[PDB]
Amino acid sequence: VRKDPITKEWTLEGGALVLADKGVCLIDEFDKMNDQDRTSIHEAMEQQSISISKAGIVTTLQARCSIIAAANPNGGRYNSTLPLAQNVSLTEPILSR
Amino acid sequence: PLRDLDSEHVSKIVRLSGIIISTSVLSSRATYLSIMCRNCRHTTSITINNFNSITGNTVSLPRSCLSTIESESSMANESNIGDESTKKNCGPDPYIIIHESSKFIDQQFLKLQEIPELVPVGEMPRNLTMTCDRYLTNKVIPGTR
Amino acid sequence: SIWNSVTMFTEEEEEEFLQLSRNPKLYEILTNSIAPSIFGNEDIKKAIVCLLMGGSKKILPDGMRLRGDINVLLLGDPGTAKSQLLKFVEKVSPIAVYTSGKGSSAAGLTASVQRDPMTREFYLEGGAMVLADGGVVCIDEFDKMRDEDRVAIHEAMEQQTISIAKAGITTVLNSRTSVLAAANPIYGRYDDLKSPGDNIDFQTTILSRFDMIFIVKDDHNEERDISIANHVINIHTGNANAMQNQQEENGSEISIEKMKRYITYCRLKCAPRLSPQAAEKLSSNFVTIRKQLLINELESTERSSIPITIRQLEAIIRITESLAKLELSPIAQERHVDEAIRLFQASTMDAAS
Amino acid sequence: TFFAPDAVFGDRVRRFQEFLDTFTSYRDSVRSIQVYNSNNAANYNDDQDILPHRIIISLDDLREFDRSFWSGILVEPAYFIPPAEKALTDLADSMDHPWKLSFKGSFGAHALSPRTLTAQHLNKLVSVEGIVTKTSLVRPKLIRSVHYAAKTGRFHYRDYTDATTTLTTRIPTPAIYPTEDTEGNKLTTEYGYSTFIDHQRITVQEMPEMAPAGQLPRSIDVILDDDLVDKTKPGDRVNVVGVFKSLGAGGMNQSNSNTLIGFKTLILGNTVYPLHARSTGVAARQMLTDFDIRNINKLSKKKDIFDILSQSLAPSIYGHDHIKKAILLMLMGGVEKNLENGSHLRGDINILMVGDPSTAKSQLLRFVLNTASLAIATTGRGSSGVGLTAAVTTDRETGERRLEAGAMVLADRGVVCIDEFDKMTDVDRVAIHEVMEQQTVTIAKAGIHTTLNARCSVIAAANPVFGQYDVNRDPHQNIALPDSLLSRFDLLFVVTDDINEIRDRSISEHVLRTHRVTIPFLRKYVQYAKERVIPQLTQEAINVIVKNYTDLRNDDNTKKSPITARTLETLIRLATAHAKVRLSKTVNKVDAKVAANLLRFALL
Ligand SMILES: Nc1ncnc2c1ncn2[C@@H]1O[C@H](COP(=O)(O)OP(=O)(O)O)[C@@H](O)[C@H]1O
Ligand SMILES: Nc1ncnc2c1ncn2[C@@H]1O[C@H](COP(=O)(O)OP(=O)(O)O)[C@@H](O)[C@H]1O
Repeated sequence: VRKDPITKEWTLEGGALVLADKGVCLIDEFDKMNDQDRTSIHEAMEQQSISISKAGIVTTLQARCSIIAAANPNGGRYNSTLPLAQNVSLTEPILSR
Repeated sequence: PLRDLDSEHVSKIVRLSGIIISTSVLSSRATYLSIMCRNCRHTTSITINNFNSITGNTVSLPRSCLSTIESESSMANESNIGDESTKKNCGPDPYIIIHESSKFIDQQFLKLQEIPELVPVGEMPRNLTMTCDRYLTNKVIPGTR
Repeated sequence: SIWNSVTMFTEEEEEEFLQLSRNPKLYEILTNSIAPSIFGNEDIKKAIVCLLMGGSKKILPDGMRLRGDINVLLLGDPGTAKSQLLKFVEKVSPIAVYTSGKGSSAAGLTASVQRDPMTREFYLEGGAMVLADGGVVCIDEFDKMRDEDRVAIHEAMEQQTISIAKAGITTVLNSRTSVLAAANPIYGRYDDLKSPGDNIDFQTTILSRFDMIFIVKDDHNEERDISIANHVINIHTGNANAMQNQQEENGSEISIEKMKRYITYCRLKCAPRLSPQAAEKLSSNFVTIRKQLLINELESTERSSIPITIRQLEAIIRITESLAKLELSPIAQERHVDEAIRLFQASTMDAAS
Repeated sequence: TFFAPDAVFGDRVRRFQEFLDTFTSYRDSVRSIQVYNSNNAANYNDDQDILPHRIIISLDDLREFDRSFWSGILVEPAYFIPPAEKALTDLADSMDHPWKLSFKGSFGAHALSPRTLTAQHLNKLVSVEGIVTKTSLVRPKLIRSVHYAAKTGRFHYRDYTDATTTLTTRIPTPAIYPTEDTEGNKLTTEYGYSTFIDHQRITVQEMPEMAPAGQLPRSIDVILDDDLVDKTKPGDRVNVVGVFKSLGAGGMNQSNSNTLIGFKTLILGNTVYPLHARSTGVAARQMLTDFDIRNINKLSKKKDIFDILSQSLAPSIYGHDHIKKAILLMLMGGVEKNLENGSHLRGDINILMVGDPSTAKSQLLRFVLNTASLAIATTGRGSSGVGLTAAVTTDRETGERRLEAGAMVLADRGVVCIDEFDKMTDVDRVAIHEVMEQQTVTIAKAGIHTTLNARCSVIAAANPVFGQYDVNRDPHQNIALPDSLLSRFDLLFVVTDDINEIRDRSISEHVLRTHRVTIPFLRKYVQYAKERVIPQLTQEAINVIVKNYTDLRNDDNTKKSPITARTLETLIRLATAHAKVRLSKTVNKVDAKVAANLLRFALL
């Protein structure tokens, strides 16, 4: 929930995962993201429902997206013989989905 | 749907569907209020029924002491001899609400928004303003469809 | 309709509730409706039944009070489909909140207090525990959590009351939740090739604060794999197992919408109690188990990883009121406890090796 | 004649006269107030050469006196309160001024929280409870002027009224603050003879323990009066009984109106009671009948009461007698001796537990949180503003910075129950160093340099460093929060987890039968033990703690660590507290024996 500088009333502004229902979202460069975003990407692949609770609002918006990613290796193009979970700097629960 | 509301739909029965962001504070309108002239010492009463014409208002207090419209003789006599050669006047707007024999009701002022699924892709979602009567207050927790 | 849902109801529902509860096979017909899709793992299938009822609540003078219900971990390898089981507990329970965090998604997990910018006023913001007062909270990734909201979670599983001590307000509120965590190990079965601890980073007192630790394994078997694979193909299309589930509903396995209302009715009406010969039975079991930890403790030249405490006796004593609160009777019987000896004994066989 | 009032007013006055002369305790209460102010006036007019005026009326009696007067008050109170006040001033003038009432109840299904207040309950008598925020400043209001004239030498006089007067309405007449009477003369005003009567308004939010799940709160506001100024600090929990008046003309006066809905509401009067909470506000109002103090005197002279009251705090916990003895010695708290032209010396006792998990260390602190008075629990965090105020004030009327007390200022004369004491960072441990001996909190943030007061008592319960290894390697850092924090604490109870077979039995039947001397007497024992009387130390007890202290240095400096003079001071404190327990006046050798044994078990 944030204000809108054109129209001064408060607006429930859904995220891009809210916005792209029955479509395809496009996310790239995973390695430069916050934990706050990562819990939301983990949320949208977990049970297809974003729930929010700040401030005076308590909903469960539905979100059934389909993510196409675009990764980026660590340093060199393909660091060693080691596998992808060792090669990339990501984590396992975002690789399980 | 909320996107297409022309000015052709002014004052018709039109239903819709959205998401309620946030309510407001319970207010108090009046339905039966009994008045008194502070000079003439007159009494009346006023009932009002339909009370959502927001910046109208629905009614005001009358602006003259209202006793000079009388179908009696001696009432016109004492209202004539309030002064010695000129007629009296409560005026300008003289009345006072007595608060100890009135009755009051409720009014809500919700706020409504379209669903964020369709189709705000380029835009910003747009919004309206509600209003509730007596028994429609305090029924909806903000969040529901 | 929550919060402030409807409690009292009609007359014929009491009749059919008194007609379901008189069958001798109530425990089977409840332990066949929870996993119409999950194959195997019948122990967890039993353990969700004694979790949805809640224990006894004792307010005995003094100001102390005891608790219900028990708490369950489900650590093990992926492919257990434990997450789908948590979605099932989200669908069944009358109130239930599913937070997979770290806080999720734009909602934190504990009772935070945010000042209203207008009016400069304090109010309770929310979280996960406060919204779900009087039920079940399910958590994914319990090991991979932030550790500043952790002390409140290790307080609200014991005395049911979260405390707040910020700058303005100092209130103490209620939270009758029943946590059902589900963590994930590193490297899988090498945990049971190591000591049975050595998963959570910090310490293993967490594993003693819980009640019923479950550990899931995986052993490759050909007819087991063909059974699960052909089972999942039968799950897909054209939901022939759902047609078969309808012919189950014509004979048994009552409903979802009957099950929810049955859980509410059996929860807020009765209040069970035991019999003292079952108490001397449980003393006669627990003392021997603790002596067995004494001899196994003395011979194996080291201290144990998973200790046994008197909280384990308190979990054993709450399981019998869970099962009696299923059977709707006010008193307890002997086999009525011995089944819990078998089940918790299976969790001790889960515990030792 | 004011307006030569009707015979209706005569009917109400006569009937309430008959009720007030029916039950005759209230006449005796009026007699008590009148005699007390009389003899106080005799002291202030005889040697050198206060109480307000309201009677508490309960609504028990009017239900068995008159249904008409009962259901008359709770529906239309602007017709029934000024007659009864008039008759009560008639009785008080006739036996030897406002003389207001109270209406303590028992209210009629008007027990409603300010979530469900508006609006068909309007202009009735309503009882409201909640939190108090954001209490404003106290301002004096003018009623009567007095003017001196020049040069003729006659005083003058004028009255003033408002809309927050007695509960009826009145045709309003404003009146200029006078100057230059007829005939034209300067009127220089005066002070000292012109009266003034105080005025203050507070606002009330609904309870957070009663609130819904998460929603915005909604609040109303209360006007107070003369004898009700400054009862409730902001943060209390307050029952208000009043009249839900609705004053103002709501935009129907002038046309093309803004402020779309008028008719602002408030509550007049009447009887603000502060009530007990779970964590804030004193509960020392507990009654002490003569039967009760006669029973305290009956049990007061035995020889086993320390061993009776030892085993009283454990109805359902096995073992650990010496912890219970330490907790009673904390609740008595010793005595506070302030010197002349120096610094005071500390009175209470501070206790740290440490030991293995599943040892009822967290179950005990809730029990101390219930039986005591002013308990405040802080677990974990913490920062910012437990020991400080954080000074976040944005006062709207003028640029000024106020303070908003944390947890340490607010728990004065009380008990602070901190859990998980190792998880605290050292930056707050600086503030604990400031509290636990200096007994003051100095805040000089932006700001206003102050030195307020806070003299709490602390209980903590920390975990070991790694594992349950409480005896295995050494006592030298199984705890590891060195080192002044170990010295500030008086006692260090070290609790282990020994395995046995008889211990398994004695635990077993206790826990089993628990699933199937009394405390509301015990706190009435406690507060009468606290206010009366302080003891003095005598000659019989010096040499025991002198020989005992030289013993503990010369040998416990060969066994363990550390020993400072603070151990000697805590010996004196436990001696004084055990002297307070037996309701004595002096100090015996018995006290030094008992405190000596407690410090032996505590250290060794
Ligand atoms: N016995 C089973 N019956 C049906 N589905 C199963 C079974 N075992 C695994 N699954 C499948 O496994 C998936 C769940 O993965 P899961 O192990 O819950 O992930 P994680 O536990 O790592 O979050 C589901 O899609 C489910 O279809
Ligand atoms: N001596 C005892 N007698 C009875 N109950 C006990 C005893 N010791 C521990 N308990 C049990 O331990 C539980 C409290 O655990 P506790 O040690 O307070 O928590 P923590 O160690 O995490 O602070 C209580 O439920 C209580 O039943």
